[PDB]
Amino acid sequence: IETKKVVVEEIASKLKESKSTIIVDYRGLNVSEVTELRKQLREANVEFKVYKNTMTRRAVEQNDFLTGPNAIAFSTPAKVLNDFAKNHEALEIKAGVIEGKVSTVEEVKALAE
Amino acid sequence: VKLQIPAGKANPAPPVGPALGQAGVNIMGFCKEFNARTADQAGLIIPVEISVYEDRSFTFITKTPPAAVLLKKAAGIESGSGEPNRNKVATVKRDKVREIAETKMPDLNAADVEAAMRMVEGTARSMGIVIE
Amino acid sequence: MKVRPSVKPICEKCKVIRRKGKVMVICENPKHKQKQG
Amino acid sequence: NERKKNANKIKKLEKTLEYSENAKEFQLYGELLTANLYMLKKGDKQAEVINYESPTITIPLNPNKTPSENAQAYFTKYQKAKNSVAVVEEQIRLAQEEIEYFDQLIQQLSSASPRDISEIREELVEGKYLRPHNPVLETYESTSGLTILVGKNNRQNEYLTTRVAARDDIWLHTKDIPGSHVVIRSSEPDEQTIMEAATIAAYFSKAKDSSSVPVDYTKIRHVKKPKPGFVTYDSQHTVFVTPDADTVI
Amino acid sequence: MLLPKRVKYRREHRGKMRGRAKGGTEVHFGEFGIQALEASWITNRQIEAARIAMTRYMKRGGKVWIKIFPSKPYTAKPLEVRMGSGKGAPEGWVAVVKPGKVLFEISGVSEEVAREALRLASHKLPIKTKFVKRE
RNA sequence: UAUACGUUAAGUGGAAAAGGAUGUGGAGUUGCUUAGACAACCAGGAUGUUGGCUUAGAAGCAGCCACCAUUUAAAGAGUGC
RNA sequence: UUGGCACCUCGAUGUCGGCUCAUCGCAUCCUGGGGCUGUAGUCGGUCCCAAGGGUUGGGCUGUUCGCCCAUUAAAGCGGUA
Repeated sequence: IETKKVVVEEIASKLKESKSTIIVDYRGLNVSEVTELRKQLREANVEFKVYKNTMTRRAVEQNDFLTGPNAIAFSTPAKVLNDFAKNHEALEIKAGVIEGKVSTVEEVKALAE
Repeated sequence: VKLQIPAGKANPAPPVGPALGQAGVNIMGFCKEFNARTADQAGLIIPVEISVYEDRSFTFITKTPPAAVLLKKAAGIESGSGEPNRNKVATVKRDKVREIAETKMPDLNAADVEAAMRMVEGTARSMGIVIE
Repeated sequence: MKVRPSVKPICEKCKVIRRKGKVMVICENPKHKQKQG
Repeated sequence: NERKKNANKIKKLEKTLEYSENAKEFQLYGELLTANLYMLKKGDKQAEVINYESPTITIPLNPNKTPSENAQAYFTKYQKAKNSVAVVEEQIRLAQEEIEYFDQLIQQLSSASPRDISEIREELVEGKYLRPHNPVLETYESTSGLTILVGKNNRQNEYLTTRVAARDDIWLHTKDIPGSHVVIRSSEPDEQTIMEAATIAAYFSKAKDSSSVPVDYTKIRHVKKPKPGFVTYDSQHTVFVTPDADTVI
Repeated sequence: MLLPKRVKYRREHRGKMRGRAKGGTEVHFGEFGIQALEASWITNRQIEAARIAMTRYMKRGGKVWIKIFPSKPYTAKPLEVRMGSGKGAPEGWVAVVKPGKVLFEISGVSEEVAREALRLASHKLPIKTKFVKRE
């Protein structure tokens, strides 16, 4: 209970600390491809984590894209992300944000460019 | 398909012959190809993957030896514990832990040397080894 | 069938039900199929 | 009677063993079948098969069974023959241990005194072949004005070897099949005593008055206290020697 | 097959299993025990069956502490015999049991294992039982 | 063919046990639960590793021992086929 | 069934086996209909529903029972003093 409270707290913390973040689906891919992504972002020093939609929303307001499966990628990145996406092509790259400015799909693609 | 095969020994038939007789490819030419690549410590049980496309386009990949193999070469022993945590019978050195870590860093998931070491330490627990 | 008064499930997939006031057991494994009588 | 009986017993076992020895054939067959478990129909009688020297063997089958079933049956028969052979070999080991025990026993009884025969009787009653306290050793003179103790009884010999000396002391016995056990208290005297102990060893041995008997001298620290008096030895040297007279006293 | 070594009288009246037990109504040697809900006589063959059953289920498990002993003997005349002509000869040995009485205990072992073992034993016993634990 | 309140539905009533059961009724305790539970559906369910011993072979699953670490949101050195 | 108890019957309840005559139960031997199978098929095992009908002739023995020969779809178990 308070555990979930702490969780949403640190999520909002790392959120407000970052100034680039991306919001994607994790569905239709094996743990091997997942950990491939994880390793290439480990060497990229780009954080990547997995949370629930409800607590995620609570952290944001502490929007429409927040439903469904949702993992997140902090860069305090989009390059490696879109490269992985072009590779595998079973994903959603649904949203992003930068300096708190909500970034469109095309905009995160442009940062990937 | 995985195969645990010593390097210089290729075509010791009875394990490996069946491993590809279902595939129906040339067992022995493939075996001597495997030796040709694995001109290595004969007895080093290489994990070799093989992938055959339906038209008999076979391609195979040698890989790092197992943790148990490297640790038994380190301790110079034949077998792990028959009852680890009731009878530890083997031991090797933290330097060797570093060595095997740095060896098999390319294959593992753990980007961390120390986390790979923890993985090998769990292996050592499983096979009855202590560390020094 | 396995008619018997000591009717139970055997595996986890065995599913007890009641039918016509009688007790019965269902499973894909027909050897797990039971009934009281 | 008992020793002769045990010898004939193992003769029975050996000549019986020569008629059930089909283990390796079945092992190799199971190996080959598991190697060739993809060319094989269920219903077949035979299998022209190559050994992994590239002979070509024709293994029979059960035309009703699968090759898996057949190969597993070969492994089963290998397992069974292996088991029975292990049993017979254990019985062999038992009988041979007993025979050697009684052979040493008869050596002792040949080179015996009544004082040790009284102990041997109780030893055998303890072994339950029969039915119905510190004096252990006997000694005489030796080289270097020394005393060399011995015991014609297995039990007294063991008592002396264990409780009457240390580990670094030297035990002198036969370097051969069967003989007594004897030594001086902390036997570390000169080569004179080393060669004198060999005479006492060759006197009370499986072949008394045998002029080619080698004696084994070894540190008591390597005296193996593993039937009774099945004492192995290491840290040993050996010297060819011969029997002697009562001057050995 | 338990036995009293020595006894005053090889032949006793049978008795009456009225009321509840005096003592042994609660586990105190062990943790998880079983008690009765009826009254009956119990035999050395029954108790050893139950004992070996639970010990086979447990295979190393802790400690048991049976809480009884078949002190009582019971007679039985030979077969196809008229009445009278003395009391029958002894046959075996018996423990008498009231309800509320603990029979078997367990320690050193988890609750689920204990409950299953005691279930198995109850099915070897004639009477109705309950699973119990220490307070 | 009463009154009121409830129960049972088996013809129980109007024959009987061990034992078995999502039968129903009443009390009671307790875990989880709209910061979203149970079920269902979608997806994942991995790496050292085929944990090691034993075994001809035992590769999560004949059996003995252990049952750790990594990616980790999580995946058991493994629940059943 | 072997039995236990002595309740009717000692001013009489005739007792084994066999013949004739059948009759009832079903815990079914066959026939019928099914489930499961370590049920390939043919044959089977086991269990369930079913008592409609049928359920052999001889040798030995007083015999019942039983063994044997040859058949049969099968050669049922019992109650009725």
